[PDB]
Amino acid sequence: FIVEDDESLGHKELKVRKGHIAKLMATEYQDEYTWSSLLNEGLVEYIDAEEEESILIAMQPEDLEPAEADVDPAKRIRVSHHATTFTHCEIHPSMILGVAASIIPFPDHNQSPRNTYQSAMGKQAMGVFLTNYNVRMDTMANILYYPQKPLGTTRAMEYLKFRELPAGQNAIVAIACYSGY
Amino acid sequence: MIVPVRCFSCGKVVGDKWESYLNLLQEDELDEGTALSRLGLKRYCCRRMILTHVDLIEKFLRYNP
Amino acid sequence: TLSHLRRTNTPIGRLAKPRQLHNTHWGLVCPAETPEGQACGLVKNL
Amino acid sequence: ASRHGQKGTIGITYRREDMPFTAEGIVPDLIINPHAIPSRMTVAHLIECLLSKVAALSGNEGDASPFTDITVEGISKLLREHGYQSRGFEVMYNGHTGKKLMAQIFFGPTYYQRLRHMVDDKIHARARGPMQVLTRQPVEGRSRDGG
Amino acid sequence: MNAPDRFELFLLGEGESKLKIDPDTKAPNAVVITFEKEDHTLGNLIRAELLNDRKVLFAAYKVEHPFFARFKLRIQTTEGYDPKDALKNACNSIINKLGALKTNFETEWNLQTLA
Amino acid sequence: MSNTLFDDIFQVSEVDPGRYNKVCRIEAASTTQDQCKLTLDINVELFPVAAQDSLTVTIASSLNLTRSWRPPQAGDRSLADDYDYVMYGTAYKFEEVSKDLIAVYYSFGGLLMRLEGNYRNLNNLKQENAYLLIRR
Amino acid sequence: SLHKMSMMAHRVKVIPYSTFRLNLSVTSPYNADFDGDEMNLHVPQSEETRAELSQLCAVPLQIVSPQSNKPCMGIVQDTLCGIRKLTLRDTFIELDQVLNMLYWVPDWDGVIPTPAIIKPKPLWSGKQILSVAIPNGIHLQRFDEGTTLLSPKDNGMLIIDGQIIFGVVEKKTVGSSNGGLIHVVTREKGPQVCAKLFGNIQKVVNFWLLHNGFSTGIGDTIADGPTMREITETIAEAKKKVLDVTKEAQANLLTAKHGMTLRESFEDNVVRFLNEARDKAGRLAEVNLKDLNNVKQMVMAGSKGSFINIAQMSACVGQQSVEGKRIAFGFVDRTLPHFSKDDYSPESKGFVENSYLRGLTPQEFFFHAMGGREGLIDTAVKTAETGYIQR
Amino acid sequence: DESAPITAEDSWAVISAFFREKGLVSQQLD
Amino acid sequence: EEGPQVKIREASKDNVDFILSNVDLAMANSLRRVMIAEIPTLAIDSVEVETNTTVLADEFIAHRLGLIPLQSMDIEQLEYSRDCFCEDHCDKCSVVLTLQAFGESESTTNVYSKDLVIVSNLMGRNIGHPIIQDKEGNGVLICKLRKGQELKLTCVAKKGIAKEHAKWGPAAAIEFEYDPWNKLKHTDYWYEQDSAKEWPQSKNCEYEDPPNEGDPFDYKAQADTFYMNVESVGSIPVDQVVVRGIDTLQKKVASILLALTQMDQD
Amino acid sequence: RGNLMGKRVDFSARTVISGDPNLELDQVGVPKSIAKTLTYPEVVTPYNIDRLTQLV
DNA sequence: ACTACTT
DNA sequence: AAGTAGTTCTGCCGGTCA
RNA sequence: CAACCAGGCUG
Ligand SMILES: [Mg+2]
Ligand SMILES: [Zn+2]
Ligand SMILES: [Zn+2]
Repeated sequence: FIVEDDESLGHKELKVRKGHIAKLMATEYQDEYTWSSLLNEGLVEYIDAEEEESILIAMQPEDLEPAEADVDPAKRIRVSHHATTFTHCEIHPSMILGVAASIIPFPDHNQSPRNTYQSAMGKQAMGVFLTNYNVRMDTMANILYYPQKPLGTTRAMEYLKFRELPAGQNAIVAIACYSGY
Repeated sequence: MIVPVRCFSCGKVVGDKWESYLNLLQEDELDEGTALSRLGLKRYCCRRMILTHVDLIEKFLRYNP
Repeated sequence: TLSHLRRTNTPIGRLAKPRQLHNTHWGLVCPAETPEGQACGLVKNL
Repeated sequence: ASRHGQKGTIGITYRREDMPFTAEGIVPDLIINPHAIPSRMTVAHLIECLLSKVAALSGNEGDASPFTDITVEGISKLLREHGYQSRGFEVMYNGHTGKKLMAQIFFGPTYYQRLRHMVDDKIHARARGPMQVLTRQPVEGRSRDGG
Repeated sequence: MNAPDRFELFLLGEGESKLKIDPDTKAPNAVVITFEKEDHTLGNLIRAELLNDRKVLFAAYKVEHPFFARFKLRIQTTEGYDPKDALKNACNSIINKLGALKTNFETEWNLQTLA
Repeated sequence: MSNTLFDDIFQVSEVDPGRYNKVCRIEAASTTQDQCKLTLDINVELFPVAAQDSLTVTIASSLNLTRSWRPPQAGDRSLADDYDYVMYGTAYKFEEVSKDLIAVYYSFGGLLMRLEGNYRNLNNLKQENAYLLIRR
Repeated sequence: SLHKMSMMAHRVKVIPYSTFRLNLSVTSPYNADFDGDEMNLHVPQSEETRAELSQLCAVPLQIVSPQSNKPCMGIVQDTLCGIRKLTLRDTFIELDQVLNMLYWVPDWDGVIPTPAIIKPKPLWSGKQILSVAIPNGIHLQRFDEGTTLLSPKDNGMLIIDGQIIFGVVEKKTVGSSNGGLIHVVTREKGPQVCAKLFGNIQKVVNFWLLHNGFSTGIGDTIADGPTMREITETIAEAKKKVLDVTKEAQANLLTAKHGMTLRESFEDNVVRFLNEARDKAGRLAEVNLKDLNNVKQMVMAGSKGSFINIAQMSACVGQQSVEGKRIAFGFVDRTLPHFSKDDYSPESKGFVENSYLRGLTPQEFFFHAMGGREGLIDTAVKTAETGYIQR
Repeated sequence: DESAPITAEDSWAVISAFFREKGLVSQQLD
Repeated sequence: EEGPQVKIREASKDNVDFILSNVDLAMANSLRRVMIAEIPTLAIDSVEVETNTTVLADEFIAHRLGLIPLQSMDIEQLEYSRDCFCEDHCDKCSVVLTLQAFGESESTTNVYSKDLVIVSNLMGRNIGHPIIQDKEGNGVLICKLRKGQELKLTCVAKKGIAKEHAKWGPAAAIEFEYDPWNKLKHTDYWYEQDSAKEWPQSKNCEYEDPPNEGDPFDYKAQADTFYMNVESVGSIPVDQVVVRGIDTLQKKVASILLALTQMDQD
Repeated sequence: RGNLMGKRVDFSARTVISGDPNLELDQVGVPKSIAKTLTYPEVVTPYNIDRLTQLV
């Protein structure tokens, strides 16, 4: 997101605005205002690694922008928007991730490595890789009888089509010692 | 992928309720949370069942011979 | 299938610099997804 | 396996009558051991469960996305809103005697994957069989009945 | 593959008897009965009841190992009282109590209205 | 074929349940020799105990006028049970708190106890045998 | 196969279902876990060949290992975590059940031992029946901390003639410890008797625990309302304790500690502050956790988890690091591009203030990764590097 | 007020747009 | 009446909330279990496939067919194929159903549990009727099909209990509770601050007197009075799933005497 | 190194392991299918002639 | 890598 | 002193070719 | 009854 302080009516601020957005969900609901439009309208731009070197990013658009004049004891503890030079803002951090990690629920609550594990195993799992398996003659392939979409979810999943082609089941799990088996 | 007959967990029949639930949603315009309560699916073992099924079969049917 | 389509190979030599997760990697490559041992960090995912 | 590098294999299976239960009837489909939580430090598993117990009750696709404004504190409130213990636990009875279990157990759903790798494609044995030609030693490969 | 047949959980196999009673040599006047093709259901109960005959010095039972449908029951009784009998009674009692529970459940039921 | 081995009442100096939902270690002094001290853990569930209390304590090796334990049956049997708390355990050590003040320790399957004084010279045998009893 | 124990001679017991089933206490010597591990079986062929295995390398013998003149197998996991609870003075068992525990022990001389408590209700104590498993002539004396031949804390361990007199039984007593209940039974009664003790102890505790139950869940990872607030400030204060030294060095008012740069010496202080902070932040939560806490109970018996475990879950994760130094400046004079140049504060060199219960921030997360990614790497190095050494 | 700021939730709508056009495998294609 | 008494709280066609009082927990449980596992019932258990073009694979369907509840009122007068003397099976030991479906409809045709068609003589007895509780009365959507998709198979329902496979269980969930106010101390509540506050009270706290401080600990206090609720799937009338439970268990306890007898001959 | 110092051998077997809290320390549960493949050459002796003939 | 022997 | 090749952990389990 | 290359698990 480009944040250029072009706000003659306030501080520095994101190019894109609630209008741009409802104007997009407009087209979402029609299934004219593409991604390419957000781009040509210089609201969002592609910055590589090299060019990243010379800019300053705001994690959350909100949080890291309006001024400051209590805090939730349960939530985590965020640093701050101590800056004004903000040239860009991250669409959402959840995007540093990759398809793999993107299906891991609450990965912001796991010991780092544990995330790299499930990141490899999900590729050892079973489900429904395509809906036309009935017609494919691939050597070896497994389809899970009754796949249930997960109860826990990720806004990322939505684009990975996970809910339409899951890879597991919601099992009623009890954590306890029993027989000892 | 066709509804499961009966709940994995407690065995309580559930193969019928598929269609009912789907209308208590599209037609009766209700929320899942209760559309289920309506179909008698009390505790979660049975709930998680319907609430989660992914009726892929449809996409399947849609092929040919 | 998706994840394989976004896979990166980074040929080796004979260290640990390349195997490690760099800062510039933020936003570009995944911080958690990489093969254990052997070619760890040598194979990355966008 | 769960979605937290929590791999494991079955060790035995029981039917509802032997399985421990909650007065409400519900019984488990899986029983993992408490020990694989402390040292693994995979709280996510723990939360996904509390969140899913809820979402299953309310029928609202629980959100466990990366960095959100959700909290164990919040989730615990919605689950209390439904009558169950605030943290998940429930009282359970030992299916053998029917007597209560002095402890409470972290109950509730959790997405579990069934990955390729089932014993019967592995379990292999051999006492004399095909021998290589150059070497004359046993051949390599379960498929080929090697040793 | 190495799966045992599901019915073996309750069908006595060629040449096996539900009961098999061996006299425990460790202590005096006490025995060990092996119940083939049975489980907790039956066991725990015959153990409980057996735990009332105040002429029964000891009573306990255990399922050898999950894989196998069967359990051993050790019953020790007061002199001159043979445990085989002690088992008999405790058995009957259970039947009698159940029968009652049946008449009674039926009583209440017949006196009801469905909706 | 036996008899008692120690008798006297004490008063609860204090009762303590350090992280023990169902048990408390207690200590009281003798209503006679200001020599006899006492330490005793107690199942304060099957017999509560509140500080400042008149408790008769006893010992001895029997209960009638061991081996396999039998259930009640004793609906009508001898029963040195003339109390409302009777444990059983073993004597592990016979310390010598210097001077002429000897002390013995008894454990009742986990629950411990400590005695003092110096008159159970031919009484407080060092044997395992030892039923403890308390009344009031 | 790293040492003798990775290969042991076992007694076959043909059973059903497709898997090799082995006892748990012999799990550690192979390094075996059940997350899908495979194991090989070799069957002797000669009459003397088998002899070689049965007399020379049967598990019972392999019990007390010369690798470290101490036993190499003990009680673990369930049986361990459970054997502690069965023991606590607090725990008592009633007849109907005690009669089962008794039976379950394959040796039991069919002699119901006198209840410790006769009075109102005849009761038996965990220690009691547990000791029906420990043979006679077995003597053991410990003395942990406030141990006192009357150990109030129920410390150390005093077992006589094979009977538990006082003190809980956990890892240090029934584990593969040097003074081992095991190390003793083995030496004292034979590889044989000991071998069967693992048996009994297990079948007893395992069974008791089947009914007493045990578990764990988020509820056990939450730090008491104030004890947490109290930790948030233990963090904060150290933040300033650092902020200061930071300016104190921006002004050129620091004694380059002998042999180190000003910078070198600077980070050194910084670090020792943040880590020091976290460790207490942890300890704080660790004592604020009552005994009913499951995660603690496991830590007590010593079946799983340790300090830093509790710490990073309930308290503060800690300062992430790479190659020793805290996260570096990959980006010119900064860690991420979400920071301004020349920043040395904790919120930038990789100090994860949040607890795992709370949830790392996008930076906390990515710095944490860079950190993990380091372990995973050398873990794949030390491994092979070791292998060659070993050979 | 087709010119007001934009809070968290909003960003998603943009992300949706992204994939609508580019697609998870874009790179391999282009 | 005489021994362990009952007192049915609510009661329907599918559940039977009720209070089993003055019994032994062991027994309450024994029955509890017997209900879930050893009650006889009928279900499809063999599926001969002549033709299938569905998208669901043979055994996939076959699997389901076993779960489609069937009538089992008179099950107690149908023999176990294994005990009957026929070379395999007869009307004396089994029911035979049919299923033929064709995609005639221009829009997804539906195969339901109702489409089953008994073909064996039901020798005049309530048995083998695809139990329906569906609103439209079609119950259990077996499967769907497109244009010219066909599905012809035959079924053979036999006796059998839950231990052999779940599809024979009639029970399906059973509520079991006792001593709502932890008076026997059979549990130890986990808590952060207050046990009573964090741990919900049960709808059964009512039917039993609250604790009330002062009072010491009732140790001789045993446990009678269990708040059970026996649901059902239909194959058998909720009442039965309790009577037959009560009975089945009775017969087992019986056989043990009978065994002690033949064993007495020598 | 790969043929002489170590080699593939007959009479060996391998599957997935699972702990059992019901076997003595020194035992090892063996799947029937395996017990049935793996064999042991035993010499016919008056001590076992009968036993063996039964097995044969 | 890391170490010997070569270039 | 630059440069080159051996050894770099263990075992199990899809495509071209003389 | 084989090589060669490549890829994937042991968490
Ligand atoms: Mg493993
Ligand atoms: Zn259910
Ligand atoms: Zn027939």
